[PDB]
Amino acid sequence: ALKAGEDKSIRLGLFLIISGVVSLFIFGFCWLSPALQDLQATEANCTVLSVQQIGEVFECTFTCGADCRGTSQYPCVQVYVNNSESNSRALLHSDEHQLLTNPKCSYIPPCKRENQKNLESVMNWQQYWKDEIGSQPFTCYFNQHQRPDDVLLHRTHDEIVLLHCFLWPLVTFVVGVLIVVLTICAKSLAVKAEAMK
Amino acid sequence: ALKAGEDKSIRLGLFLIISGVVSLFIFGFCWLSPALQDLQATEANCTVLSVQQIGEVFECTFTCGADCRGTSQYPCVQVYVNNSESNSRALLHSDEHQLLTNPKCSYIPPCKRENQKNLESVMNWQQYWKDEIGSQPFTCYFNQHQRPDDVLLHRTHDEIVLLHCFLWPLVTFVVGVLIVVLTICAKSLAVKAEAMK
Amino acid sequence: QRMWWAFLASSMVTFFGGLFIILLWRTLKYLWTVCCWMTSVKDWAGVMISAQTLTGRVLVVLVFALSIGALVIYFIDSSNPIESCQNFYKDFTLQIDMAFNVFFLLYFGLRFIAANDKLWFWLEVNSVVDFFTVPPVFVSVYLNRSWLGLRFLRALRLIQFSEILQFLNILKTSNSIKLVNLLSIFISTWLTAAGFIHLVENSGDPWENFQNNQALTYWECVYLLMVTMSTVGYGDVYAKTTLGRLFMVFFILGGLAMFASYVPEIIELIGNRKKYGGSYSAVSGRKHIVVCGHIT
Amino acid sequence: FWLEVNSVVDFFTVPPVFVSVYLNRSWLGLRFLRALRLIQFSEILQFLNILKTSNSIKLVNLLSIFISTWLTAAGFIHLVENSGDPWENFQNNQALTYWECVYLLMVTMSTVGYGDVYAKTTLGRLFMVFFILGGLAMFASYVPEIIELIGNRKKYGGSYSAVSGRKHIVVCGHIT
Repeated sequence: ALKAGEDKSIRLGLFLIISGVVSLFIFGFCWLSPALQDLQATEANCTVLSVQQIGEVFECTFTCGADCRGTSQYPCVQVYVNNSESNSRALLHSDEHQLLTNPKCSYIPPCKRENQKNLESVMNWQQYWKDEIGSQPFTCYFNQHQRPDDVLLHRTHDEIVLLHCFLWPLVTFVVGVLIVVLTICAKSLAVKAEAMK
Repeated sequence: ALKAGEDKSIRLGLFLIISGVVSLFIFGFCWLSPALQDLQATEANCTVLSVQQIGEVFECTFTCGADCRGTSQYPCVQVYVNNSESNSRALLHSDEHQLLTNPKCSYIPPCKRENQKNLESVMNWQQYWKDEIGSQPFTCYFNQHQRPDDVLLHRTHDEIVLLHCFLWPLVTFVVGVLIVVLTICAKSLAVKAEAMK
Repeated sequence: QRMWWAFLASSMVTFFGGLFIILLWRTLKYLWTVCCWMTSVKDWAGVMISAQTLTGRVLVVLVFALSIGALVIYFIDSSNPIESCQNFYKDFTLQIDMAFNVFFLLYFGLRFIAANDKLWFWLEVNSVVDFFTVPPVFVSVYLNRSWLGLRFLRALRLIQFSEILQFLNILKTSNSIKLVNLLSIFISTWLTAAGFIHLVENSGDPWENFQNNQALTYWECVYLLMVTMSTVGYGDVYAKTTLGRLFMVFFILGGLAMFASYVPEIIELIGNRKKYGGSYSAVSGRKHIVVCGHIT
Repeated sequence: FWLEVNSVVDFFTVPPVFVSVYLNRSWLGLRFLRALRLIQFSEILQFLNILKTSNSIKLVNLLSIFISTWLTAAGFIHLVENSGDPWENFQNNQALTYWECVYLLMVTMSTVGYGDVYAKTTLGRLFMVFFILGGLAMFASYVPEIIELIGNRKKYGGSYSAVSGRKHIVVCGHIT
């Protein structure tokens, strides 16, 4: 008989509903502090003031496969910009992770097996910005509410991961309520249609 | 009476069987990733391109007995080879543990109590390879599937430890099934031979 | 590209889509009366050999042994840095895995035609295990790229090992069947939970761009679950990610005080005593006597 | 007799000492197994008439089983940690003393588990998983101790120690 198994669908429906809801709350509490912080960074217009090296040298780690952990040097380039929203000098970094892994320098090369290639990479980056001094303004990301000294070329997160994370638990909530509605039909309209035989 | 003790032999037999089998699975799962990796290194033919020092200096630890932990310097020799299987330049290391303990250098001296002896050892190694430049090709171990930049003089493991590890649990499985067969005889053929008295 | 979602989607869409089309087929078969060969062979064509018949061992015993094989292949896959292309064609790898999984598909279809109710069969546990194991192997051979997804769920097939031991007449007293059933529930749950934690730790928190991942092996996760559920908790190995912490809180609250805190083991540990003998093994040649009545 | 436990203990203790004196080189192998000889200490105490009531003999038997098992397991872990995993060329060994292993077993089986000392090697982890699963819920989870802890009460006296010179009287029948 159908009824002896149909309420398993009810239980599963209910599970998918509450699971969706709880997942939305859990992903809520953990996304909101990063997401807020990463949108609190305004977008502004910028032009480079100057490009230089401070002479200080920093260490990086090169992974030559399978837990290899060698290390190499690189020189510290710094770049500073004019800022359209603060009209004060600020220091250019590529991205939030670059700033975090070295807040002293404007760039970090992809760490190579030999110092000469780190060197060459830093010069190859520097000569590009030596052409972008003044000429052809660019947009820049800027966080005067908490970190007014610096600017970035990119945001911390790609929006797809955020929205993709939020839509699926909502979709499972929708599937849950749909499943319980279909079972309510297959319970009630079934006997209403079958008792006439 | 014999029967009251003979089934202890059955239990022991059975234990030795399942122990052997389980041991084979356990040693399987933990050997296979190292063993695969160490045979994934092909053997090729090589000749040295050049021998040199990069001027960088590295630290080593000398154990002067009973948890002594002093430290000494050594200069970084590098050696590069032609490669018969990739026809591209690669860096010579003695062995996988040497590469792992310093991926920057071609050799690590056995760390001595005074810097002058580390120095002398590195020069004594270097002058040998200064004769092996081009003359008398050698075989070399090479891992283009995961670490194409480097070559080694030796494999990571000696095959005896691998095969010696696998044969004994199999032998204990064989001893187990042998013991239970002997007991099956000493149970059944015993009464078949004794009931005639 | 790392297209993880395509493998996962094949399981999600087959499970929920099959559920929908069963619910709609049923609903329309009813609403039909408001708008106002095939049925025969199913009772024997597989059912004569699926279970409980004299030689119908294969479609329970062999599917068990093959499930153990598939689980072992998942343990093999778990031993590598998830980026290897030798152990991928003309070795054993995905090509040997496929031979287990197509049998699982055929066996599932046989079960589906034999099902007395399609709905209750569709959301039965072993059906769910098959939906999250079988479709992504077909994705993996179409995309020709192996995947370390939810394949650890094959460990749940050990639940019914208790049947094999009685079909093979190894186990013949009911309390020992209950004991082995409980023990297999423990082992399969332990290996399953270790799989979830392995997956969740090796892939980081998405709100941290998956950067905070932890390189645990599956066996470090099995050990972590053991050191946790015994409440030893050394802290030499522990879960680092936020999702890992969430899973551990759930596993502690469910493993203690719901999955443990059973009474069956305290009544069944004397099970090997509360039964006193089967039948007398009458040897030939020896004389034999029965004594009964008031025995003290 | 051949596969009796004390015979097995003798086979894994005695022959390698003869090897060690023939090769004239000492060896720290499975010699900790001599701790299993403490199992029958309960006999000595009754042969020497120190213990004379059966429940105390059972108590000391269980206690000696505990102590001997603890020292034995600590020996296995000491051996397995001081010699590394063979698939890592024995490089990952850990320099525990035997007493650090005895302490580790105690801190583990009480389920305290500080993690100041713990097993590092893969074999060590395997042994600890076995020791946790066997020490709890099979070796512990005994009922004898909860019925024998009142053992020193559920027996009421041996025999009256009749001193010289003092008079003596017996009372019996309905005593309330």
